Amino acid sequence: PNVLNWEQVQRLDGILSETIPIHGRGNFPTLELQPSLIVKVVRRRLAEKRIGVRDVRLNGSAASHVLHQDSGLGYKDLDLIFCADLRGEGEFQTVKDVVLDCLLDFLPEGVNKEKITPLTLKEAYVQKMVKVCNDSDRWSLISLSNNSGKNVELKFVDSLRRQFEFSVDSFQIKLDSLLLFYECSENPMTETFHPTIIGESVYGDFQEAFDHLCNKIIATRNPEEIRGGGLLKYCNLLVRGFRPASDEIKTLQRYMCSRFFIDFSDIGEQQRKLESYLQNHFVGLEDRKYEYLMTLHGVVNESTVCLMGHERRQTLNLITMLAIRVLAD
Amino acid sequence: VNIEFEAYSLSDNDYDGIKKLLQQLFLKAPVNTADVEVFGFISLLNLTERKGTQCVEQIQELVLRFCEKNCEKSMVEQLDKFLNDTTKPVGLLLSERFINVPPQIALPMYQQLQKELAGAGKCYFYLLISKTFQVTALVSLKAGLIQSRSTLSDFQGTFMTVGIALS
Repeated sequence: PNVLNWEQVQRLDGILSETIPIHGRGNFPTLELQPSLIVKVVRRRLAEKRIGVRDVRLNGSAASHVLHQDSGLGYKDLDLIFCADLRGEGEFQTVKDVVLDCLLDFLPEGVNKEKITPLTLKEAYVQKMVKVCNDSDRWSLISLSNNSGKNVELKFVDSLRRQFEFSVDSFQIKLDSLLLFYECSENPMTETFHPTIIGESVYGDFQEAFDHLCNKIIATRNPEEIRGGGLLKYCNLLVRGFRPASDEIKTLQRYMCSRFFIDFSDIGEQQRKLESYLQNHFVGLEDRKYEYLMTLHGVVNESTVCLMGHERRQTLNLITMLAIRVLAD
Repeated sequence: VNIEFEAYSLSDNDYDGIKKLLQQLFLKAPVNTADVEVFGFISLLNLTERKGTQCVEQIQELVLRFCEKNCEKSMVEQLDKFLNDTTKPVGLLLSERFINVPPQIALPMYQQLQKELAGAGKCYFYLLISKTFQVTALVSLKAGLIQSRSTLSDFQGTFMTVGIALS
């Protein structure tokens, strides 16, 4: 039911055995990391500090990619979620420490490791570091950097309120089966000898979400976590070929418009979020830039039945202008 | 309650733009009179107040938005709203009781925050860019919410903000 087939498993094994370049600033080598090695060494070194880890999973695009290549969401970034009840004792700091002392071991031979502090490793290879312990949320993040665009994010999550956006980013694929396979057998993976791997979805049933990813169907639940980007995210799927399922998008397609106007009330604000969204998602793709603004145009027009035009007319015009300025260039 | 964000992936003009953002904040407040670059502020907050928690909702939301994928050039624009929107808790808190201290006052405050942030009750709100050179060796944007020991020397009040400008 949830078990990946030989194709899906092959896709998973490929991206977790890729060697990813992790570039460093200044007088530091480039780091060559295999995602499966990161999962092993981190989990072992964490265990040596008596810090427990429930499981390790894959998230977002890479998960959607292994389940369906043709979805087009693409495998661009690797996101590894370490599920660990990090309750007390400043365990969030020892996690920060363990990751940094794993980065030390992955260094190429020929580095005088004695001059390398944890802080110098941080300033060398780390791109982002986030820690959040507010209300129901307890989670940490260490984003490793790569000059070529790829982003190897290491997430340590005790508890997180909303773990998805739409149905096609909701899949999470456990990796413990795959890692145990590599230790147990010297024989390589075949169509008959491959591990049993279970896909899960943070939004309802895996079978429901898998059929949406396969038929290209835009679906979502709990829209109370919507944002101004929710409207933009909605169009990004729609222009890639995704379609809604015709089930009460009535309040939803108004909420995204309603929440995007609230989040971006100024005309200047809207033009900056739109111009930024175009280049940060469709660089060089001026055919997809145009077709995006056209899909965003029609969505805002037909969905926003809002009687007031102060937000509608001015918003609708910013889309028309940018569609033309993109076209005429 | 703890919220801590660090980013070492800023561009030279991303830093340079935020420094201008922080500088107007310095000019708008009353000014008090009685290598590395560091600029920012340290705002004291009280979490039992509506204002205290209403700020956190915006601070927590800004950090969440900073956690997005291609969200890097937007840092300068997202900060423009964050700290200059007086129609919002954080932009309003920085227009009231913002004070500019000379560097002889600011360095002790920076250094204690750097200590309190490294090793695992007063809720402090900080936003701190920093440059290490001539050339530019590293640019860092740190910003977070912490509960710790006294960084203020009894000289700061609740919802009083202190400016940092080190050169």
